[PDB]
Amino acid sequence: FLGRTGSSWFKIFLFYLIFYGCLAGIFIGTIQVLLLTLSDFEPKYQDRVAPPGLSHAPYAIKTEISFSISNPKSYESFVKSMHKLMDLYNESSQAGNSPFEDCSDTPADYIKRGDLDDSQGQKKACRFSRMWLKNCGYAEGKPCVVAKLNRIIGFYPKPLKNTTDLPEELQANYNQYVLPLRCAAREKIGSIEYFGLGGYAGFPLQYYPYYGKRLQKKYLQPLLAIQFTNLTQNMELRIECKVYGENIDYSEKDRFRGRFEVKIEVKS
Amino acid sequence: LDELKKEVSMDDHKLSLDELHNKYGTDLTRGLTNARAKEILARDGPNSLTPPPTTPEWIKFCRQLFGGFSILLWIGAILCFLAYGIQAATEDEPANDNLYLGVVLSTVVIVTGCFSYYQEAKSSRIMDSFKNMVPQQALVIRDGEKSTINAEFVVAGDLVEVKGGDRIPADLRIISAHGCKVDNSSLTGESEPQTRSPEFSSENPLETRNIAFFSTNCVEGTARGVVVYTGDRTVMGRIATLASGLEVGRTPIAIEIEHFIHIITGVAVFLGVSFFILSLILGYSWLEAVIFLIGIIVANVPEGLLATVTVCLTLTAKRMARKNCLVKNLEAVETLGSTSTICSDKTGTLTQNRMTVAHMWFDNQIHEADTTENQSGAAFDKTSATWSALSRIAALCNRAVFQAGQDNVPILKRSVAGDASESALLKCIELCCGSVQGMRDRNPKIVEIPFNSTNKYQLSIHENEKSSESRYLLVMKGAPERILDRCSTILLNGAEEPLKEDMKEAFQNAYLELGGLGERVLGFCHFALPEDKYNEGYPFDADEPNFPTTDLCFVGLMAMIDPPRAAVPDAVGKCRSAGIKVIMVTGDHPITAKAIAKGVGIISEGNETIEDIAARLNIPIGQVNPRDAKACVVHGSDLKDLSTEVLDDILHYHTEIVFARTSPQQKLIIVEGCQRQGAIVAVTGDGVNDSPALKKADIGVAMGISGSDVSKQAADMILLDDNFASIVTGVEEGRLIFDNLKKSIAYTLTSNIPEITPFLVFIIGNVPLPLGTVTILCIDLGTDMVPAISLAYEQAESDIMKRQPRNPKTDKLVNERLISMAYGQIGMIQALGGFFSYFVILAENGFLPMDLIGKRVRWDDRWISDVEDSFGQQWTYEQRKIVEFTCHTSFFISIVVVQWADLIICKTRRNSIFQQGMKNKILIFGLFEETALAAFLSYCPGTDVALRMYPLKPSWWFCAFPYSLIIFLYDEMRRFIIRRSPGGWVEQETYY
Amino acid sequence: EGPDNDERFTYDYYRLRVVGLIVAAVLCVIGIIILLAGK
Ligand SMILES: *[C@@H]1O[C@H](CO)[C@@H](O[C@@H]2O[C@H](CO)[C@@H](O)[C@H](O)[C@H]2NC(C)=O)[C@H](O)[C@H]1NC(C)=O
Ligand SMILES: CC(C)CCC[C@@H](C)[C@H]1CC[C@H]2[C@@H]3CC=C4C[C@@H](O)CC[C@]4(C)[C@H]3CC[C@]12C
Ligand SMILES: *[C@@H]1O[C@H](CO)[C@@H](O)[C@H](O)[C@H]1NC(C)=O
Ligand SMILES: [K+]
Ligand SMILES: [K+]
Ligand SMILES: [K+]
Ligand SMILES: [Mg+2]
Repeated sequence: FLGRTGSSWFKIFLFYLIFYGCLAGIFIGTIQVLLLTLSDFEPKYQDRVAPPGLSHAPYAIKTEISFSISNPKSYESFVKSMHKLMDLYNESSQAGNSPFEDCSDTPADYIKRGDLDDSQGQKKACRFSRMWLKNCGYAEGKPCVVAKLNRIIGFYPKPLKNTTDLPEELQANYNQYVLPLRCAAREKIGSIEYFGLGGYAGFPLQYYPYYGKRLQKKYLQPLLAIQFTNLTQNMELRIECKVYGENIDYSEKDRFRGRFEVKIEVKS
Repeated sequence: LDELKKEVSMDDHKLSLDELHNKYGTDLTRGLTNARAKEILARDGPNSLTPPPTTPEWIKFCRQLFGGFSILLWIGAILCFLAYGIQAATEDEPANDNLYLGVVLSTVVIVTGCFSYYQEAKSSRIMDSFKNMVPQQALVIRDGEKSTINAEFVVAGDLVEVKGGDRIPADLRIISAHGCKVDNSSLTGESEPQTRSPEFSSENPLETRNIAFFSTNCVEGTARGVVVYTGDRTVMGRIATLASGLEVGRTPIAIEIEHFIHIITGVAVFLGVSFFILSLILGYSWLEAVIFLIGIIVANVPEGLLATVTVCLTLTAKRMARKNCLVKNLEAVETLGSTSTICSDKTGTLTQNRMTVAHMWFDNQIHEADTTENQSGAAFDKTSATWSALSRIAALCNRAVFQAGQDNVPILKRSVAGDASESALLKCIELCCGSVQGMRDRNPKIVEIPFNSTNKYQLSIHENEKSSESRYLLVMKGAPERILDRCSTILLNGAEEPLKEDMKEAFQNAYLELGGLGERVLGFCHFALPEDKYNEGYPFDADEPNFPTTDLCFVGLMAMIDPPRAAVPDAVGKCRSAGIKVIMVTGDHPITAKAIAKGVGIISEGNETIEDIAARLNIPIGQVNPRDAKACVVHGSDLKDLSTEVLDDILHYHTEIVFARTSPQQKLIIVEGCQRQGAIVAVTGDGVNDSPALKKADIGVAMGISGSDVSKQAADMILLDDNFASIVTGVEEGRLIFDNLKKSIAYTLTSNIPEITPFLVFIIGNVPLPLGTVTILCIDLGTDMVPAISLAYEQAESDIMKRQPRNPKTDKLVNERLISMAYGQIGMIQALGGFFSYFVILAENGFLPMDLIGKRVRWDDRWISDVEDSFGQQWTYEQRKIVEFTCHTSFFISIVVVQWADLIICKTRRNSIFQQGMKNKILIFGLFEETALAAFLSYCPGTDVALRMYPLKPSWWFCAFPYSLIIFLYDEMRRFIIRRSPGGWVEQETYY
Repeated sequence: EGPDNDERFTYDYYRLRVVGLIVAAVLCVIGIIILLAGK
């Protein structure tokens, strides 16, 4: 033929069949032992998610949400993702004492449901009403963005203490139980309005620590609705929403490390 | 074009002096007119040689920039700029990826260009050396007056004059001469002075006395002649053009390189476009379809391989430089290993090029002297009183002297003023009797008759050094038979005795044997003149026989020859044991050529020519079956009337071939004949008459000390110490580097698979990219470099000089067996070890292997800063990318770890590491430096930006260890099978 | 610890780099030693 005879062509096939078969069987074996060394409830390493990311619902083309108020299908793209998220926070999804629980309607302290063990059933998560998100189809004019803190197993988000000076200096400082979120731009051509649990501009600490998908399915993380009823129009406004805390940090590279990058433009 | 120049020349030495003048419109006495000479100048053109048109270095450099790998790397470099252009227009990408990768790849092409350019070097100044043989000026007779003119202004027809010490300015017809002798070594390779006279003495113009040639010099006397040829039209000017004009051609090693380039280029374009369409079918945007292709290019092309080859060659050439063997062309480092036929000059190559005493006949006994340079033999006789009598004649009846200031150099190497035979005798006595000058001071010469054409003897009368005599001793030497007709007694073991027919017959026997050995034989005799008949003041007349020259006492015979170099016989046998055919090709006479052939082992004992059979059986040569003769001796005059097909039959039908009295073109023809049969041929030589053959040879080797400038220009290799044993070393080195290149190539190729497979699974699996493009270049250009080079220092696995020369048609540098092992077996194991570490990194950070399938869409989505892992955690864009790049880093390090084992297995093709050992210190160096480089690239701060290399946790380093070990075991088991059964299965499938 | 389990999300990449570079250097020196056993 090309290389060899039929007899040789066969033998080279019988070899590579057994050979690659063995190699596949060995590869799988090493994957088995790897998995055997891992927990079902907690990942081996968590230093790469460490400082929590802050992500929002409006799917930004490039950290930007520009549209026209005087146009219907101009914002119907951002309403798709906005709906996708809030559709999960339905009351019909949170039914019965299992696996949900009514928690303080005001920001409270942490809740420990034991260890990362299966020695108990599904760890009961705090309910969250999308109805706590006042004012927010969504904002056809002047968007109503929804913030979110990235989930990390066993992470206890710790707010800053009012020992020294603060950006939003001491205003509504629920020091003990709220992780604040203050959006900014100089360039003050807007109108910041925050909505959340208990009416506070933060995340209620009663939703922590997260026990993971395996130990807490259907779990709901707290949301923080933000509305920009800015009196300006037809210009790119670089708005940055920042979260503050002891366990919260940022990076010049990762522009989502505990903060937002939104470029709103109501070009109408 | 040069087929005309490969033919024997035609001449006009047969014409009379007068007749020759009519042909050139010339005067025998007055010479040309100033006006007629200038007319002929403009007519024929200058008496000069024009160098052939060369290829500029520009085109030579750029021709390498387009050879398979460079072509693919160019397509990659441009395709980078393509994707970059498409980006800069569509979505403003502030990145530098495609732009920088395009710059990097273009640089890789340029630098790789320098390496191949360095390897494909051609240092040739043939025509320049020939031009150096034309004198600046010549002496001509114009308008009846002699004047010096620019030799280029010399034309056919003018009257030229030459004298001892000057170069022949052009081909001349001798019309007048006085004691003129010439050095024709340019045409023959033999430096013994040849007389020139107006008389025609041979039909063959290269042998007649009435022609003098350009490229030669007058050694003594004076001559006048008419110019018959000028410039390019001279006999050796044509040889110049032939030699300088010959197409170089591709080396065996070069052909091998291009061959695997085709193979690897083939699989590259195959998988390249095979997966380019496979991606579009899967619905991949052309934006991405090209990005994957660039990666495929980089994965398939072994970026550092061609440069490795060059370095391995260079390092092999450095070792040979250290044995006095200079390599002018890097590729010639290997040709000697692939050589199946050596065509060797005799004089100054196989031989020392110096008349040396070989045997002596005295006391009715043949004695042998030591002919070797360094005198590696033993003594023959010292005791016999006869010896001292013969020794005295050899010293006394000798007019040769050592040049001043030689006392530092060895006797046999020092320059001597005199003819070759007298120098030989001088050096013979000086060696075994001490200072000859002393013997010539103790015995003052009073009268002598120098060797005469008519007398055929030379005699001398000396004052006997003996005090009790202080009388007159007569000594003489000459033609053995002439000396015999002048002897009455023979000095036997001390005492004289009558010359009976018995001893006279033993003389003839001794004389015939020595002459049969191709040796020049001389007779020696002396006579103690009677005291009473010769007073202490008796005057001797040299002009008229004033003393007896008959009834003298015969002392002995001495024989001499230009002997082989000490190492030559043994080197010839070694070449022949390695299955290399050795042919002699010489300008010298057949009797001498044949005798040295037997001396060095070109013609082995018992082997006969058709002429030998005929003489032994006493029958006509036509009655001899030529197939009964494995040896042959072909004279150039017969070679001339043979067609190439008939030359091919001679080459095919004889194992032991001697081509004697060959011209320079004839040497070229013999070389081409050998090549025509498909053989790789080496030429060894030292003369300008070797230049065409040396050029045409697959590898020409010139002698460094004895070699002429031309020969060393025409060669690929120079033996700087004239050590012929270096050929044996060269062939051995050549074979070793050929095997080691295979090892180094397999090693380099093996790591291509773990660079290809990640890109494929990226498409078919939709998982995060396991390894990056930049990461690949860190391997092929970084870590694999020193290890790959180090394989050039591997010792032989067996006695390589015991095997036959490779068949260049069947035995390839890269074959299917190499690809099967490197791509199908070992590289495949490396790929898995890479993937394993990849799955380990991701799974330990929260992305278990199961959830990875079909996630790249969301993984690469820059706007999703919340991807969910297996444990329900959310990752931003840059966070997961850090883990991904950490995966690139550990996959990279996994390659390094699996290349550890590969380096050790590529060490040997057959033998076990437990047999070959770990005595390669460069290899071990490679292991340490490779690992140091990898660690540095991972842990050095800032490398995460420039190369996207991230720090690895200690446990990460050990992921591929079980795969590294399986490689070592697998290959060790496999080679154990090879050795345990030379049959073929494992052998014919995987044996590189 | 409980709410004070910050060490769980931390890794000393600084020490690892220091050690990694020490090792790389020493492997580089060791290599020179073995190579220079004859040049
Ligand atoms: C989650 O809540 C949303 C609230 O808008 C539900 O949307 C409803 O969709 C139905 C049918 O398309 C409409 O008739 C209603 O007007 C919507 N709102 C309400 C309050 O009922 C959505 O269907 C819910 N999703 C799930 C899975 O239950
Ligand atoms: C990533 C995976 C799926 C690709 C696997 C590719 C396999 C099938 C390839 C890789 C190397 C290949 C072999 C390389 C060498 C030879 C020897 C030659 O004389 C005949 C073909 C043969 C035997 C090839 C057959 C196919 C082969 C085994
Ligand atoms: C939000 O909606 C409420 C009614 O639910 C209305 O009273 C109020 O004006 C709205 N706020 C703004 C800022 O438009
Ligand atoms: K490669
Ligand atoms: K050559
Ligand atoms: K490679
Ligand atoms: Mg010679």
